[PDB]
This record gives sequence, C-alpha cells and structure tokens, in this order.
Amino acid sequence: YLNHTFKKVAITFDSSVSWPGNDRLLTPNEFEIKRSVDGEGYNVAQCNMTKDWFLVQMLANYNIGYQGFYIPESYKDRMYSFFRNFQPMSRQVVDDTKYKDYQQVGIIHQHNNSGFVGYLAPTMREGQAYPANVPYPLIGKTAVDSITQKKFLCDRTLWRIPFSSNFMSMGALTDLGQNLLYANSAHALDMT
Amino acid sequence: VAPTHDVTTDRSQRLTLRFIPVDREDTAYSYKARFTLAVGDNRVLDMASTYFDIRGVLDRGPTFKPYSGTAYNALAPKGAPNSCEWEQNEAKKTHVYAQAPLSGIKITKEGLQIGTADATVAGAGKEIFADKTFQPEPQVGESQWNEADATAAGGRVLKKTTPMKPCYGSYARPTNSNGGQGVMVEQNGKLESQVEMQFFSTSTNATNEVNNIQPTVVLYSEDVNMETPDTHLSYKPKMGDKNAKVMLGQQAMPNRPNYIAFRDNFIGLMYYNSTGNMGVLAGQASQLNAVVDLQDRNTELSYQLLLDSIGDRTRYFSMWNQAVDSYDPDVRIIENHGTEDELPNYCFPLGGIGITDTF
Amino acid sequence: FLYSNIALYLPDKLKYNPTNVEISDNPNTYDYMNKRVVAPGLVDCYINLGARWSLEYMDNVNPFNHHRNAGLRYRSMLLGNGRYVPFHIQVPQKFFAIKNLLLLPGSYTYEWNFRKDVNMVLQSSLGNDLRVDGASIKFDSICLYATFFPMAHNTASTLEAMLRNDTNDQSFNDYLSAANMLYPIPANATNVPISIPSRNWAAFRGWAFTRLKTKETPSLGSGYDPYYTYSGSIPYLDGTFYLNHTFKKVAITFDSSVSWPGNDRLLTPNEFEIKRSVDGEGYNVAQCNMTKDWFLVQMLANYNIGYQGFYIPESYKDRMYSFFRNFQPMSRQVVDD
Amino acid sequence: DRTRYFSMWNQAVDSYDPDVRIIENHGTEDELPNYCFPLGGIGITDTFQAVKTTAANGDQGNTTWQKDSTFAERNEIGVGNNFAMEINLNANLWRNFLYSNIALYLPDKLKYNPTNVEISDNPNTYDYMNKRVVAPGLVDCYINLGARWSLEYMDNVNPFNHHRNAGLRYRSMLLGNGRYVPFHIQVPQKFF
Amino acid sequence: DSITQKKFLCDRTLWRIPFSSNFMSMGALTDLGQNLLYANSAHALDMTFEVDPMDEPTLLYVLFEVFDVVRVHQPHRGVIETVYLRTPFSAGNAT
Amino acid sequence: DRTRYFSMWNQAVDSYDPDVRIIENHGTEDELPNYCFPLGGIGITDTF
Amino acid sequence: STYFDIRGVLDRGPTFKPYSGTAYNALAPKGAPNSCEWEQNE
Amino acid sequence: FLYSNIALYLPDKLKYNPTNVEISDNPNTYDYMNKRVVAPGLVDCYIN
Ligand SMILES: [Ca+2]
Repeated sequence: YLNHTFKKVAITFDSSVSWPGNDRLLTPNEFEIKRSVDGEGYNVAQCNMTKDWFLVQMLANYNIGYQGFYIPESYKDRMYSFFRNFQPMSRQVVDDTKYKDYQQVGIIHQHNNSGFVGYLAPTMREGQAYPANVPYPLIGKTAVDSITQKKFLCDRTLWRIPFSSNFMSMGALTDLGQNLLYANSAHALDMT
Repeated sequence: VAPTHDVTTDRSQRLTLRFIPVDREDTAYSYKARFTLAVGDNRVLDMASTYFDIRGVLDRGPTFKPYSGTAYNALAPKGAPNSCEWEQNEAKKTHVYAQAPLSGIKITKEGLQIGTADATVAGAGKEIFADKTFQPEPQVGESQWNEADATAAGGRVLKKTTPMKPCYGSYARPTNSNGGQGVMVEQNGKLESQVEMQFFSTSTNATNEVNNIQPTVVLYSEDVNMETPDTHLSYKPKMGDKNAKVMLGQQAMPNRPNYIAFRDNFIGLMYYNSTGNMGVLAGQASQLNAVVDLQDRNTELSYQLLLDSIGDRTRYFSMWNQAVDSYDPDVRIIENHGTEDELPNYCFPLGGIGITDTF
Repeated sequence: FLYSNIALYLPDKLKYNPTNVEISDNPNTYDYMNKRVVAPGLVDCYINLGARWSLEYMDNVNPFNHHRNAGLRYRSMLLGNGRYVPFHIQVPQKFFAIKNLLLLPGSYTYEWNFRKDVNMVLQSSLGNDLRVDGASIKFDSICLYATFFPMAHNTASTLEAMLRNDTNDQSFNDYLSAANMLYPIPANATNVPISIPSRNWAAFRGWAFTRLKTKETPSLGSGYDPYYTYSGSIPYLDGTFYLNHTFKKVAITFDSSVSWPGNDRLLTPNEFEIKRSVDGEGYNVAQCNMTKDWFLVQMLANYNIGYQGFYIPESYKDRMYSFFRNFQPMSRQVVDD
Repeated sequence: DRTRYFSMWNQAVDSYDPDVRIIENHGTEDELPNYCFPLGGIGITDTFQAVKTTAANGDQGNTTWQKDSTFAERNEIGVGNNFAMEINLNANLWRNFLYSNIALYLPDKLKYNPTNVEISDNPNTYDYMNKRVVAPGLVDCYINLGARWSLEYMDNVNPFNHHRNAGLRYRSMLLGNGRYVPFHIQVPQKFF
Repeated sequence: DSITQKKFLCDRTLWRIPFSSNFMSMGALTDLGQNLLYANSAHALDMTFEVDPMDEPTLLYVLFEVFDVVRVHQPHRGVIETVYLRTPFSAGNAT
Repeated sequence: DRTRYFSMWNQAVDSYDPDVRIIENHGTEDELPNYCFPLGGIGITDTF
Repeated sequence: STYFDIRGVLDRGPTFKPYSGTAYNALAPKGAPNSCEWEQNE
Repeated sequence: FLYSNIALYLPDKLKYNPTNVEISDNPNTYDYMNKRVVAPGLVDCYIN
C-alpha cells in the first residue's frame, strides 16, 4: 500500500552510462514517475504520472502499446495485475492568494449543524441554530476562486523493469542477458 | 529463449515523437490546426498509436451541482428558523424569538462574566467576561440532561435588518479570523465590530414585584451576510419581503442535482462526415488529399459499436474518458414488493423516564 | 426513494407553478425545472402494488438523462467538484480508413479542426441550453504525440520494399457500413409511406430502423446550429434508444407490384405484424404482444437460431448491444369499468 | 447456464438468498445517537420583557428600567440544551429484518394459539398459518453473535419455499397482481 | 373485477431485416445479393410504416446495410493513394 | 482464481471495501421529511 | 497429496470482540439510567 | 457510516487523550486504542 509514493529512480553501470543509453526516453539521465508542476505536460489519464512510465509498464506487463492502448483481455489481467490497481483522482479547493476574504479557521472555532449534535465528542446536542461556516461554496452564482490538484492511487502490485531491448516479453530468457558485449565480462552496479 | 538478434537497432533513435502545430486559426465556433508530420528514413510507423493532446480551461456554468441533498445544517428540522426579531405596530415595536444555549456565572453591568483569572500578588482573579467577537458560541451548552437551569445565561441573534431565512440550508462566510460570523463595517477602517449587548429579565418580574427588575439573560445582537446557494423556499406565506411574524414559518428544499461533463469518447469534439470543415492528410509532395468522406458516413455510431464488438464494455478506461451511459433497471421498471412493517419502532425521552411524580 | 427517483423526472404537462415564488418563463433554464413542482401522492406506495411493471408515462422519457448514471457520475467526478477547472486530456483518431493504416517513410501534411460550442462538447444530466447559463471554455495549446518501434534497419528496409509494391496494398472497411436516411414524422401522425425511384439493387444486405425525437437531433452540414437547444445524451451518436415499442407494422413492395416475402412464408403474407393489438387469433408468444413471426425473424437474424427450437444464446457470442439482452415483457391488472 | 432467465419457457429455478438461510450477525454501527426534534425546533419557552439598564451613576448594575419604549413584553425565549427525543436506527432495522425473514417460518410446534379470535381447526388452511403468534424473543437481535451458523430449529425446514425466492416472484409477477387472470402460454415436449 | 394489460419494452438496440431468402446469417454476403434478378436491372422501391401515435414531432431513422470499402497503396516514397467505394449509390465523378 | 474460498488450506485472500479506500459524495434524497407521532395520535386535547 | 495434521488448544485472549455494536439492551437510550437509589447529605 | 468506517482509524497523532478516566501508557495496548477518542467533525458529510 505504498508504491505510489516513489519519486524517481536512476541506474548506472561502472559510473559510466545511464542505462537506456541511446535516447530511448524523454529524460535519459533519470527515470520519472510523477511530477510537480509540468510545463511539458507529460501526465496522462488526468493523473500526474509521466506517460513514458505508463508505456513502460503496459509493455512490460502485457506487450501492449506500440500500436495504441486499450483495455487488456480479461484472462491476462490477473488478480495482482497492474491495471486492476490504478485509480487517478483529483479535486479543487479554495485558494488563499487570489481570494480576499479567505480565513484560516481551526477546528475549535467551527460550527455546522450547531444545536443538533455534540461538540468535539458524540454526546447529546447543544447550541442554537445558525448558518455554518466550514463548508465553503464551490457551485452556484457566488462561488470562490479555486486551485486544483490531483494524485493517483495504486497498491497491491509491484513496480517492475525488464532488461530488454524494447521491454517486451519475447521469451523467458531475455536477449540482452545473452549479448556477449554485456554477457561475457564483469561490471559493477549503482542505483539511486 | 528469446530471438537472438536482428530485432533492435543500436544507433540512437527516439522512442516517442512530439510535434508542434505549424498552423492554427480560430473562428466563432471552431478552430483549425495543421501539422507537418515526418516519417524518417528507415523508420516505420503505425497510425493507431497517434492521438492529440489538448489542454485548456473551462467553467461548467453556475448550475453545475453534483451532490443531492445539501450541506448547510442538514439535520435540522425543515421548519424551525434561526433566532431573529422583527418589527410590528400596535407606532412600532419589536418582537423577538431566540434561544440561549450557555449558562454563565453572574451578570455584570457590561457583559456576562464567564470565568475568573488566577489570583496573584494583589491580583485576585479579575472577573473575566465574554468577548463580543465570539465569546458566545453557537454550539456550547450544558453537558448532560439533568441541567440545573442556572440563573444566568446567554445566546445571540442578529438584527432585524438582515432578511429572515430558515436554518436548514443556511450559510454565512466567516469574517473574524478565529471563527466568528459578523459583518465588519468601516469606521476609519474595518476596526468596528458593531455588536450590541441587550439584557433581559422575566416578564412578570419586569412588570411589578417586590424588587427592581433583575435581568437573567444576555443577548448579543450582530449582523452578517446571508445566502442559501443550494436551497430554495418551498412554501411562501406572503408574496412580500420585509420579514414579519408570519414569515417565521418559511421553509425550503434543496435544488436538484446537476451532472454536466464531457460526453463519452469525446464524441463531437472533432468534425466528421460534414463537407464544411473536411480534414486533410496528404504527402507534402503535392496538394493531393487522401481523406475523402461523405455526408452519411456516420463514423461516430459505427466506431462506438465496433469498440463494443471487440471486448467487454463494463470497465471504464481513463485514458480517453471511456465509459458508457448506465441506468439502474429498477428506476425504469419497479418491483414493488412492499416492505417489512413488522414490530414497530419507538423514540424515548433522553433520560428514559417521561415524568416522575414526587411521592 | 420512489418519490425522488421517479417523481422528479415526469413529463411537464403534470407540473404547475408555485404560488408567491417568481419563476422564469423559459421552458429550458435550470431554475424552471427546479422550481416547478409536482404532487408527491401521485406516485406513492399504493401504485400497481405487486407488479414487475413500469409506469405509463415513463415509457416515453429519455432514461439515460438522469442522475443514477454511474457512468456520468464517473466522468463528472473525474473532473472534480467545481465551477471552474482546467484540463489536460487526450483524444484518439476516429476515422476508419486511416485508423490502422500502416505508414511509410516520407513527409506528410496533417490537418484537422474542432468545435467550440458548449452544447456539443458538453452533455448535462438534466438538459438545458448551456449558452444561456454561460458555461465557458478555452483551448490553450495543442501538441501532437506518437510512438515508434526500435526495429532493425535491414529488416525495416526489407519490409518497406516488400510493402511498397502495388501487388500488396492495404484494404479497409467500416464496421457498420450502412447508408443512413432520416425522415420526419409530424405531430400526432401515424402513417408514413416512403418511396425510392427505380435503381439497381446489386449487393444489398437489409435494413435497420429506429425512431428519434426531433428535438434531440442536431442537423448535419452546418458547422453550428444557432437554433439548437438540448444537452443530454444524443441517440444519433450514443446508441441509446427507447421508441421501439412505437413500431406497429411495416410492408415492402417492389415496382408497387410484389410483396417482398413473396410466396407463403409467414402468417401474414403481406407485412411484418410486429405487435398485434387485442385480437383473438392467438398469434403472440412469451406473454408479450409480439407476433411469433417477428420474434422468430429477430432470433434467426441475430443468432441463426429458430429452426431447431429455442434456447438461450451464448454469453460470449452475445453482447451488450444485443436484441435478447434488452428485451422485457410485462403484464398488469387494472380496474374494470 | 441456469442463472439467466427466459420468459416463454418459464426459465427460472427457485433460489434462496444465502444469508437468509445462514446468518452472519455482526451488529451495527451505533456510535451516534439519532435525535428527532419538535416541528418548531425549540420546544418550550417562557415569556420575557426587554429591560434597558439604568444610568447607574452608582451601585445600579443590574438596576434597570423597563425598555417598553421599543419592545413588546410578550417575548418568547428558551434556555438550556434544547428538548428533543432519542432513537437508535440500524439496530432496529436489523432486528425487524431478522424477526420477519427468519421468525415467521419457525417449526409450528413452538408457536402457541392466539386469544379472542377464531383460528381454523384444519392445520393447513391459510388462515391457520396467518393466525398463530410466535414469540420474537427467540430470534432476538443478540442471537449467537459473531457466529457463522444455521438455526438447527430452522434446519429440516424446507428453505426453498419462502417469500424471497426470485424465481417464484418472477413466475408470479409474470401474471400480474390479481385474481381473475387469463393466460396465453406455450409448453415444450419434454420426453427424451 | 377487472381487465388485463400486457406490454413490453426493448431498448438500446435496433431491429433488423436481412436480405436473405431465409432470414439467416449464412455469410457476410447474401445469396440474393448475388442472384441475377436483383442484380441486372433497376427496380422501384416502396415501403409502408404504421406506428403508435405521439405528440411532439419525431423522426424515422433508416439504415441500409451495404459494403463500404477502401483500397490504399503507396507507389514510391512519400506518396499515398486512396480509392474508396460505396456499393449502390454514388461518389466523385465518372466523367 | 483467488476470489473464492476454501476451508481446506484456510484459503481466503483478504481484501477491502472499494468505497472505503476512496469515498464518494452525492448527499442523498430527502425531499420528503419523516415524522413520529403520539402512540394514540392526538395527544393534547381539551374537555368539551 | 502429503500434508501435515496438527490438533491443539488455543486461547484468543481477553481482548477479543468479534461483532460491532453491543449486545445488552441494544435499544436502550444512550444515557438513560436504570432503577437506582443513592445517598446524600441532609 | 462515515464516522465509524473512516474516523475510527485515523493516525494516533490527530486524536487526543480522554479526561477524567483511567488510561494505559503503552501506545499499542488494546485499551489504549479503545479509550482514545477523536472529534467526529473531521469526516462529516460536509466534506469533500
Ligand atoms: Ca408558561
């Protein structure tokens, strides 16, 4: 229940080369899963996840994406399947800057449905009727200037990366694992 | 084992390409754009993996309203209105309806004294009173049901200037920093919090008795802004404004939900089948269009059916807002079994005994 | 539950103004729908009690325009809950002939255009002219993305050489592949004759047909209809329909001289008796009012089933947009008089 | 498949709800007391008169004159936590559903005769079933709590016949709410 | 005493009338569509619709299932060549 | 599949409610109020 | 086929509670006392 | 539904100590969790 919390990963062999090598990724130096404010706008499905990561995962799990995307077939999508555990969410709340009458209001000084419910604990009611003050307006003819933020939710699956030429699953034993240029000598590993 | 080789190149080559619109124009109702794509030497491409990326701003109008019900004092009964007061002739007097939730200690010449300070060296706990701003709140009260009915107590209602509104579906924006609703008028600045304290005593003891009249209630009259952005009145006693005694019965009901949004599959976002704004795809060698279409090729419905025909539909996909229109079947056709009206339910007094009778 | 869900969506000829409340005269604005009132006790628990049955009026209302639409809730909530939002969306390429076309090296000009009208771009749960309620929109920028496949240069060149030869081109067809013509039915009409002048009939396949509401169908050709006011689901472009029960009977003729089924093939050698009224030849089946002939026709035409009895079709072969999945017969008892 | 239904053959097998035959009782969520209120909200009130405090140039704090200058003396005011009545909600629904849908079919040998009424001597007459009274306390809400279990009293009873079988309800409603009904059926030859 | 009323409802679909001689989906092309008689001349067409009454103006939507196809070829570098065809009606020009 | 159970190996995979992970908000439908009444029905009364 | 068989005793502990809500005068008003009597001064 | 199913699992740091009752000291004891209380205002229906 944490895999959504990762920020970014980097690889290298012998302090020499970024793993993708040739410019196969929009940011060859480092991987990129989710971003803060993004001028380019690489996030898709309304989430904040860089598209290339979506492509990587889709390929690495179901060999789908080089010719477009669509819902995977049922049987391939198992219980611990990536796609069964993807939930993009978003909301919009009240800005402080662009609005003038904004007021930071701690819980102690807040009242809604007063006179019909307990105060800071579930006991018998108390108070007099009064219009509330917490739930800010976000509709209608008198709403307030706002700001929108979004995140995604994933859990009960694993982030994975195949050591393939083009990330597909072209057999159990991979190809780069055979290549005598990178499968007949020794090297060291560093990750961040 | 995987295939050995002759699948992947080794000279560098991008895995994804982005292109800028060379040409863009806009009209009254629609806008046109044109790009110059380039499939390079020894590079091959399938069209299915191309789309368009669009970003922008929108407002769903004021009428947008997702939730049913309402979220401003929902639990309250639909009848009881807020504490208030109004004018009425016999040449003009005031009538007041109000409820005071909090019991203090003892009244003073200026304002109810809540607690005392800590006594110190010549500092014997100066009598600490309220604080108009908000000292009196709108939720405090005696904890348990066996209330002792203390001899002093307060509350608050605003002036007759503000129009009367039912408690249900009522909101007011905070103005004081620490959670107190009240109109801040200007007096060489916003410094003024025009709150007026009023004192009240029992009517018969205020008429004539063996003592000078003795207040036991303190009220704080103030003024705020009001609105009910989600509810509208259901029954109006009179057809006029200027709250009177009758208008204490006005009640309201919430407004219906509104669920506007982007139709499925962005249908209609792009022109098709219309000889007006016919799209173009061609080789740059010459102006020779490849895409020719007619007025009847209803690609929309066809593509919808086809997209259905190749797999399941129930799951929704957020890549392109892929989700079909749904409706519960019970709505269209009801199966009115009835109910289970067996052994009935009851409500009981909060202490559990209605009224005892000293014996 | 009953009162809310049903009563708040009834035809407007059972709604009257509320006293002492100002109400706009416009028959479309949101406030007009909200403020108009209707009597609860009309539909209370004493109604048809005991009947897998549906109310008479509701048969001819557009059900999908509603608030139970889990899909509509999904889409709108995706956006969020506000009067103002920016967006960051993608759009796929529709047209069939170039949908899966396989491209080849070159330099190609691409060009398209999009609508800005709120009504088409938007689709409300209730239904009101957005152009009155001032819904706003603006497109900031547009970029074009595409993906590739890191192939092998030798292999790619060989594939290109094997592709460009005019012996092996690419071929495509539309999945529907039908001609579509719409005709008007005036108010309270019942009879429509339709004619087609003599022409060749090579390679034809058959007919489909349904009924639509003139108010809820935008016109073709024009880049924008000033006189268009509706913002619910659009059956001509959504696949939702309800007027099927309205069809009663249909007959075919060639050269005004021969009935198409020709010799003795059905009970009626003259036309497709879809649903017979109250008549006593015992010609409908399955406790509905649909004649055996039409039911058999549809069953065969969808599954090649019927000459070997009947049964349930197969789930995988069947689909959401099928005949059999969406067919409900019902019956009820009512006071004699 | 047998789950799906077909009209013309009366395609429906009798099915019984799973949880009805086997109860998994878990209580409810009862941390907030439910409160009903007077139609005018504030129940009772006392009569009060406005009182404008004296000038009080000395020792006249509470000393006050009648403010009848601008106020009617018939004011209504309440003091204290407002009157209201209490109730639980979910426990009551749970009890009602239990009592009906399980109790009403106990073995007859445990429900005695009613009083001041007429119950048919014949055991099988409908009135007989409709007339015996069965004590709800046997199947009260707190029965075998936290126990996936079946009531051995109910065991040998035939749970197929009930008032929650979708198949029977379907085959009933197919012929509408009534008493004098015609019908237009067909039947298939069943010999192998 | 009372009477009886039976109705039905079947939405989210469109009815079909195949152009076979047996109303059977034998193949993607009807045998009749390959029969000479309806293939070697021209013939007039007429249809009659009778429907339940309704108040507001409505529309009748008619679909003729046909073959619509397109063939696309590339002769050389940077050239795209397209030829469409609808079966029974018209397109473009025939000089 | 793992969505069914089996006593033999204590076999059942834990899960959670969908709506708990992400809640939804539509309010409810409450136009008709709800009323309690006195057990008799008229309670108050006045000699006549 | 092969699998182990284990039989034994266990005590869940005094901090077990399998059901939500409560099972003693469920419909009792959340504050109502019962029949009682108590001491007090003169 | 909201109060129970959400509120009664918030992190400890947002729920204070009770008053005028006994309470344990180990932050993992069952009685610690039960006897901790938290304001029902943070997840009432008047939210998101
Ligand atoms: Ca009195």
